[PDB]
Amino acid sequence: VPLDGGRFATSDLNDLYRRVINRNNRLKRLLDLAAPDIIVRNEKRMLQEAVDALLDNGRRGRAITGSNKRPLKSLADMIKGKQGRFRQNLLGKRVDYSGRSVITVGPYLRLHQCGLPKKMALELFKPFIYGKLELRGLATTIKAAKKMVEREEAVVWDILDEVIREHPVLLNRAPTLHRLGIQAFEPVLIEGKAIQLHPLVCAAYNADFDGDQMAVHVPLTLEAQLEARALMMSTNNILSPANGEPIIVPSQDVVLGLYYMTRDCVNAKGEGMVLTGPKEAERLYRSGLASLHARVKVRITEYEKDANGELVAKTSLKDTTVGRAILWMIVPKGLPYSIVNQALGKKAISKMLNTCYRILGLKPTVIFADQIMYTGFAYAARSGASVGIDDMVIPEKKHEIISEAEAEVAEIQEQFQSGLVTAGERYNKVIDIWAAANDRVSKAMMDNLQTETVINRDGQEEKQVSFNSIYMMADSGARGSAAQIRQLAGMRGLMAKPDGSIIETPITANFREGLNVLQYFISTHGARKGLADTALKTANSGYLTRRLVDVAQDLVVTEDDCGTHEGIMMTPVIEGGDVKEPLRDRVLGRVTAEDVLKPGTADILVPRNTLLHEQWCDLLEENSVDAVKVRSVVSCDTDFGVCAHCYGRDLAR
Amino acid sequence: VYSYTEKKRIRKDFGKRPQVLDVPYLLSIQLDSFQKFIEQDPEGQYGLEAAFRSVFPIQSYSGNSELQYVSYRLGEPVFDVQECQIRGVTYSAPLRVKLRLVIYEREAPEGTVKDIKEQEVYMGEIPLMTDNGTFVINGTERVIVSQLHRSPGVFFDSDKGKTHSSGKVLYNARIIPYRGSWLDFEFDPKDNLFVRIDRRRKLPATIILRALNYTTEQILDLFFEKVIFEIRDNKLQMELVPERLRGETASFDIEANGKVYVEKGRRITARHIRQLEKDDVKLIEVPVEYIAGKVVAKDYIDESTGELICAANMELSLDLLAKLSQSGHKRIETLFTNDLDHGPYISETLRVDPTNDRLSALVEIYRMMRPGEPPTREAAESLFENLFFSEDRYDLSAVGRMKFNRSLLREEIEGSGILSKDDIIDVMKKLIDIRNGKGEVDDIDHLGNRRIRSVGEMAENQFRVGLVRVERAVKERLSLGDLDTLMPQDMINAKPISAAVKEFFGSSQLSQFMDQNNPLSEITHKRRISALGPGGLTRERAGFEVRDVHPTHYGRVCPIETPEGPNIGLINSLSVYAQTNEYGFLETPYRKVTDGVVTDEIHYLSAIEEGNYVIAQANSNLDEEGHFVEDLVTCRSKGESSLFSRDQVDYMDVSTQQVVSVGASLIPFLEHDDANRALMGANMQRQAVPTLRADKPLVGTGMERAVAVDSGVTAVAKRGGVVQYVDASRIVIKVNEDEMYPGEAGIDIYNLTKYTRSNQNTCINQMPCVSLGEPVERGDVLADGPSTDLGELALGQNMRVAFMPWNGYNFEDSILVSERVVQEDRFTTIHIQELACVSRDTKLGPEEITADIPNVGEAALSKLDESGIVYIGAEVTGGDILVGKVTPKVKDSSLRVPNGVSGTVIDVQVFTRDGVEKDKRALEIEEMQLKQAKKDLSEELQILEAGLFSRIRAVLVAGGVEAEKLDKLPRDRWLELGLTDEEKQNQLEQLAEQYDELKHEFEKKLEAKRRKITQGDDLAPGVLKIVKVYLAVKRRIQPGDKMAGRHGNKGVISKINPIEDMPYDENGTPVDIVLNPLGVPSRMNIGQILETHLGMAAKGIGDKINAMLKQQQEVAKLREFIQRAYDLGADVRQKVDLSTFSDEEVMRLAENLRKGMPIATPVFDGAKEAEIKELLKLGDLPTSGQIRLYDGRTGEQFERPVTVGYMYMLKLNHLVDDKMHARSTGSYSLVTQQPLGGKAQFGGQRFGEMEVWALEAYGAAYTLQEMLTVKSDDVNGRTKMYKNIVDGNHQMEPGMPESFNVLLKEIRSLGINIELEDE
RNA sequence: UCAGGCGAUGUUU
DNA sequence: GCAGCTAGCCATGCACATCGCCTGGAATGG
DNA sequence: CCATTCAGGCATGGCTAGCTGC
Ligand SMILES: [Mg+2]
Ligand SMILES: [Zn+2]
Repeated sequence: VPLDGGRFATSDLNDLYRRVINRNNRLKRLLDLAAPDIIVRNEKRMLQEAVDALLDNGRRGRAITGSNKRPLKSLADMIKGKQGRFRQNLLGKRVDYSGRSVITVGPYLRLHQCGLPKKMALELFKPFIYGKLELRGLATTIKAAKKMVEREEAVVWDILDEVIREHPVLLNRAPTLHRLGIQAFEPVLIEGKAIQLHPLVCAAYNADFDGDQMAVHVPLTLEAQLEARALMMSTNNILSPANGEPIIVPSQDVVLGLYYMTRDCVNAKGEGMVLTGPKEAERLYRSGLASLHARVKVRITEYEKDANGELVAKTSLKDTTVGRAILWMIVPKGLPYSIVNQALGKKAISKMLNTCYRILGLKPTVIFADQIMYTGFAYAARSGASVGIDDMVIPEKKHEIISEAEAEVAEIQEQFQSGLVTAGERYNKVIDIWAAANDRVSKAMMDNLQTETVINRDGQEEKQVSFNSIYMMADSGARGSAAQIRQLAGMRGLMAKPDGSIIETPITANFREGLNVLQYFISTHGARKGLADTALKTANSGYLTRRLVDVAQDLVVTEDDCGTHEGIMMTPVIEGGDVKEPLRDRVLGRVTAEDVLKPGTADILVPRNTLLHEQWCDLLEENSVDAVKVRSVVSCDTDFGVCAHCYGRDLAR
Repeated sequence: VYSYTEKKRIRKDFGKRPQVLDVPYLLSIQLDSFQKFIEQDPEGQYGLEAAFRSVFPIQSYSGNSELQYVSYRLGEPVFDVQECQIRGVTYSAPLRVKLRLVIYEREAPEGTVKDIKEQEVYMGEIPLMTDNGTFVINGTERVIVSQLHRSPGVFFDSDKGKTHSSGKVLYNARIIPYRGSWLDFEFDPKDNLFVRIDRRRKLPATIILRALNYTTEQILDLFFEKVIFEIRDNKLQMELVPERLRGETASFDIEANGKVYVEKGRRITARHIRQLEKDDVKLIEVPVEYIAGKVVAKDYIDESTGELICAANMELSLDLLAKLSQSGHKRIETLFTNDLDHGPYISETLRVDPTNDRLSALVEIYRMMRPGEPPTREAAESLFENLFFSEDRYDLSAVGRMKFNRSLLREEIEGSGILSKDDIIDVMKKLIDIRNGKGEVDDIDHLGNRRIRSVGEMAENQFRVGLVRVERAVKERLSLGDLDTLMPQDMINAKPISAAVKEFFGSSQLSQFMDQNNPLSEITHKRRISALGPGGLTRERAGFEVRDVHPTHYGRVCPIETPEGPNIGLINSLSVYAQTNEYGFLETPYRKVTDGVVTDEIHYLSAIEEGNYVIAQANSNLDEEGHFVEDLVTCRSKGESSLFSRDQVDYMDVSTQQVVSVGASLIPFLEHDDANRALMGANMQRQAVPTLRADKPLVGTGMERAVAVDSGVTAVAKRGGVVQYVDASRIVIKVNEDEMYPGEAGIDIYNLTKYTRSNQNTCINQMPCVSLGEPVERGDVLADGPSTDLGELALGQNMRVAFMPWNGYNFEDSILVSERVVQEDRFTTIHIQELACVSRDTKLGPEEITADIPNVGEAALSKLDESGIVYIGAEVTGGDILVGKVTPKVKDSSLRVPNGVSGTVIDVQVFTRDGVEKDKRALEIEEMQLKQAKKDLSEELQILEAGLFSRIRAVLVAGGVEAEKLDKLPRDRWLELGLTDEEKQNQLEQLAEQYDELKHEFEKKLEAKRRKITQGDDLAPGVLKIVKVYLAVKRRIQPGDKMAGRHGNKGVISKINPIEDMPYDENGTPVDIVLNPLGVPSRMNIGQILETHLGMAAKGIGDKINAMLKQQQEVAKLREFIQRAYDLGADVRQKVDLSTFSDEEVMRLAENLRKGMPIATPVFDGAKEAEIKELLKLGDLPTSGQIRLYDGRTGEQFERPVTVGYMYMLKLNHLVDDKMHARSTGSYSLVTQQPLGGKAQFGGQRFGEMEVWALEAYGAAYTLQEMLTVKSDDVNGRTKMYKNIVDGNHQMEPGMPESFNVLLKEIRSLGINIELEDE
């Protein structure tokens, strides 16, 4: 390598061969004059040492250093190791036609398309642009065309649009855990220099917008374009191959939006009136003549498909809330109603989307997802849920509780001072008393928040669930939990110790009031412990994943049906406590082995070679089934593969 | 009372705890250490002196030739700081040393012959430290972090746990000197005591014991204790210290005075012992069987024939009893044992012993030290003598000796730097004692055992290495010296010394490239404390333990500031008040407690010293007279807090800040946030960028002033005085006579570093902030540096923000930013880049810099002068040419703008090795700088003389005043004006002599400077000229640049909305930034909300004032109002008596408030809710801190009252235009035909192993096939792909990966043979 | 165009 | 016993993707 | 400068030499 000037950064390989050759030649020379045996032996020794080094430095005693201190890099080096060829240029490698930048939000896209910066596109598609150019003859030769692009003249942008119009790209994020970590999209040309990505797929990428970077690749071969559009465009991953549940579950902003858009007040504008149609419902809410949310009777209409795949109309009156109806306006035809009648928490809307899918196919579900997002942001911003200090309500009896605990601890202290008890059980008494006090505190604060709302009703007074912003953000399921809002309002209680055991004097003060020094000092190492543990945990997990893939690599579903009669007996699992997994979810999606009979004997219920989807599973729950012998990959009788019917539903489809 | 400058903008201050000890200087570490490294100090004591007096004098090989030291001296730099940066050569200073070689006569005692005095021989230069603690190595600005590492001395560790899962614990002990080889003792689970040296192998410690010329009996006598049997007619009377048998049961019968006390099965009891010791007879009855279970102590031999009865280390038996009885030796020496008190460990190891003499001992020693050799006796002798007694190859520090003796409960703290038999033996005794469960192990983590070096230490150690390198050749030539016909400098060689020191500074795990983009960042990255580096440990060989914050970091090492990621708990920052002890430990201040009165006597304490006492926590009220208000109080004693009585206390805290670093003690309201976000916010704050304007953060913490002063990036006047001349370039101050020297009284000038380059390409700059003709006080601000304002630190700006979700545009954490902002240029910031284009003369000929270039555009050429280099001030974009460099073929190698980086060329630099044609533009530039510097020093002398004659006038006023003959005849003709010969006349002569001296020195400095600019400076070998350019981009803000608050609330601006669209208040003002509420209750950084409130309070006071003033209301109203505004609050130490100002002295305060009323907050003592509330109530804004808003889109009313206020946000320096990057088809790596890696190099991304997993996971096949072959490897197929593309035919053809081809070849190089079949 | 060394950045939950 | 056990010694292994910056083989007759 | 030179980990496992049976 010629560096700056007529010098060269030395390569260990060159140095090693050079050493060996010097040694060999001096030796061969000595085999012309018959030096004594001690000489020739020490010489041969040198040479053997040399060759040993060349093949595999280090493996034989102290590695011969190189320039300054380093174990200079040998051939065995150049193969093995985290930087050798196998792991550095064969498994994964660098790639042309690619770019990287910062991502952002842009909530105005349909989720089969993500933004893309204009400069970046132009630079990605230089070839195709040249092509279309000297097709339409606006240019003549390549060199000229290159200069054209350099100029960035007028026609070029139109042509670039033309080549974009249908050609997907792949987006990627670095710590690529699972199959979702790569997806496809269709470009839409944008100013600026950032990538606008549809806000749903953030959850899938596990990628917030706090500066994380994503990379884009471009397919070239026509095969690959089809590959992308048929197997990698986000409109086919709404179900994680991890488990059956969906993955395009909406998240924090939108869930807050819905939760506010559907929740009963008790006495607000526009009450008790009745409304013919969600249409006029929305009309009211925009007019401002009625609450966004107030109990009200309306007429609604729904469609079922109890027929042989054909819809049946019906309609009725319902008792509900304006906003709830307005929500209803969107839902596609074939769905029940009570689904969107309750408070619509996170799990709620998740299950909602799920059932939508597994009754009405795909296209309706996608379009439904997008409508959910739009309406969610709209009404959220309309509401304006904000945090403010006043929200975090310090409880009243907190001081009383903590003083009580103080006194009782002091009494235990006197008891030990009277030598009755021993340090161990003393310690134990104290930890337990603080635990119980903590519980009482948590009860108090959560009570106050959840139920505080108490207002008249055109009658006298009445309590109800609250509109306190923080409790709302919690109960939705958007962010936080009892744990975290507890650390806000009530005392955060107890903290660990460098040993891993626990302190003998808990934190007595929450975050609304400030901590005094020593408390905060403790909390420091409290946090830092996990904060540093996270790296080791990361690494160890990753090593696990690698090892797994390299051992279960070559298993492929090649044959169709081994046609056999084995199986295993799935039963729902219990730990003598309650059932912890219901047979429904443990069996759902796998394939029968021996035809199940009714508990009424000799009354065979399901043929022995069927696949259990929802309706059959529900029939199982009907007839209150015990356990099922079921086909499983562990026992298929294929050769170099695994027969489909022994594997089951392809989750994600 | 406040300084006039302070009066510019006083700051309101909450806070109760009265601060008694002010903040100390923030660079104590750097400056003190280095100032200590370089000084003319007597009596050795840690300097160049120390290293010298160590290494010298060098005596000959008895050739009577002694090379002695005399004295040293450091001259003055050939250059200075400015020109040094400009060129690139280091910033050093000559090293001149007085040595002297004397020669006696042979044949006699010290009969002298001759000496020679090579006065101040040169031995290569060492660098120096600017008065900002920064070095300058090669035009750069590097800094040496201070290292933390294990104190020398000795330690006693558990090694719990992994002990073979036998549930047992081991015990090791380590002696670790400051320079030499280590030493280790440890037990094996079979209770065997072993030593090792530097972790090679294991040997039985008795080996070294015997090695120190000891015998078996010597050793045993020394460790174990004596027990005597005495032969008699019968009953074998034994001697018994009673307490000896306090623990283990005596299975036989024991009587005294006939009276039995103990029998079989009788365990000895406390009353047993008491009555026995009351009896006190130590010649008592014994059986015979029990004795047989012992080990002989000494060595008995036959009565007459003296033949071996029994060697020591031998158990009793029948035959031994018989052969001693036939001797009848009335003395029997044995060694007591007690498994609960006293083990035979040593003697068992003695059993293990292979050898039995000093000689074979040392033999085995060498045989493990260096493997495989016949050991010469005296050779191994000298070797072992050379391990632990070399005055040179081995050394404890004085520090070592101290900590050592202290740990051994010795009495004194001085003596040998090397070991002793007594020392090692005592060590082993301590080890045994702990093995006996008395004496505690000692945790490493305890900062009573970590130690902080610094630059002083580093340079000293390295320099000493250099000297002992030279001394070899020194004594070589000396021993082979001639007859007096030589000279010292003949014998000496600066080459190795300079080599070592340069290697150290310019290349080290410590000496790192100083971050500079932000004043706080500088002053941090100077105080940092790392445990990496030489003589330390590695980024991977440390677990939970050394990372965790031991409970004694308190007040010494900040707990909450540390870079997360790979290395945590390794990059501690040194706390605010922390000081380096005399020895090197970290001591901290405390307040002395008398009987019941808190004296304001500060008092420093180390780590271990703190352990004894008990300390009161800062937040604790008191009755004005050192009386604690309560009588029980929380305190801490020994890693344990509790509540105590009143009389128990010892010492009290200093200030409620002393537990955090400057890296964190700016974060307002820290006391509310969690540690996680506290940390993240601290670092982000460290990464700010200087805006184009500073704007005094509304919500500060009173440390701002301190940091701004202590950094080096602002100008503090060294003497009080009066403004005499302001000018965007310079500032000129007349001094006050009371603080003036008689001679060269004169005045002072401060130049100002104008627009120039950081190490991070940010725009370091300075500005004046004083109007003409104004008083200034000794030690005050004059030149606000980058991101400074009127003397306080200011990083970002304050912005009217509002928490409310909005149409998704703030989905995860995405800030949304109104256009009002980007209009008013309040995040625009400057960047500078340095682009070089060297030129060489190499094979096939020389390069040239003509303006002519083949096959270019005259249009492009238009921006070039006839000399080739662009003018000063063009506006260039990408692709433009800056310098025409040509190659003999002839081919272009011109330097062009990097892609997509606009800007303007602000300055040019040219260098050319001497002996080469200075071309046209070079000459022009040279003459230009010449005129500049001439003007410069000329003006210096001119206005200096102006002031000097003014002072003359001042003098002539008294005594022989002559107004007419004064103001008329030329001021130079003031030698013979009428006045007496008073010392006033003498001082007139003083002024005149300094006049003439200014003249002459001005002359010589002019000349030398001319020659400096005239010469053609050096370069690398093989280069003709170098052309440096400077661009200057003006980055605006735009979608996708990380902004962030001071609480870890990160964010990425995403859409630039038009003024219409931002929500607006009921009164019209829009709101600038919109954050996302959903970000709070998880990242529990609740602080930012309170910050926002208190902000709005401030700005409310503001608008009130601004209205009042635009009303042109009278001053009385303002006095009343502002006075109220400060006087509010429950209780403070602030006290501003606005009734004590002039009417000018106030209106200015108003006009500096009208943007807002800054507010302070000590870290753990700041404001509280009710206080903020009442402040707002003084304002005219609702208590709840929330408002009803309106939506510009619909002009309707949002439903719930939302939160607005002012947050102080920062623009980080991850800028989209540097992250964004792409590639179509660039170069290809040379060894493997793969694309390169990086942005700088026009490389491409890395499609990684996990992505390949991903594609296999989908059914995708063709895609992966492509992205492994066509896009990447095959030369052939790659090109053919490109062709098929441009011809509009999307289709590939595989080929085989060249990389795999390479793998094959490498294996085939190894002895293997891998092939490829063919079916 | 090569290997190091430094920091820094993201993976918080 | 020679069969089996057990202790000690050493081989093997420890996320991914960036972005700056810098700094380099050098020594020794003649 | 051109010819020739040369000092802190942790877990697991797999083995090899003793240790010591019954
Ligand atoms: Mg992130
Ligand atoms: Zn099967």
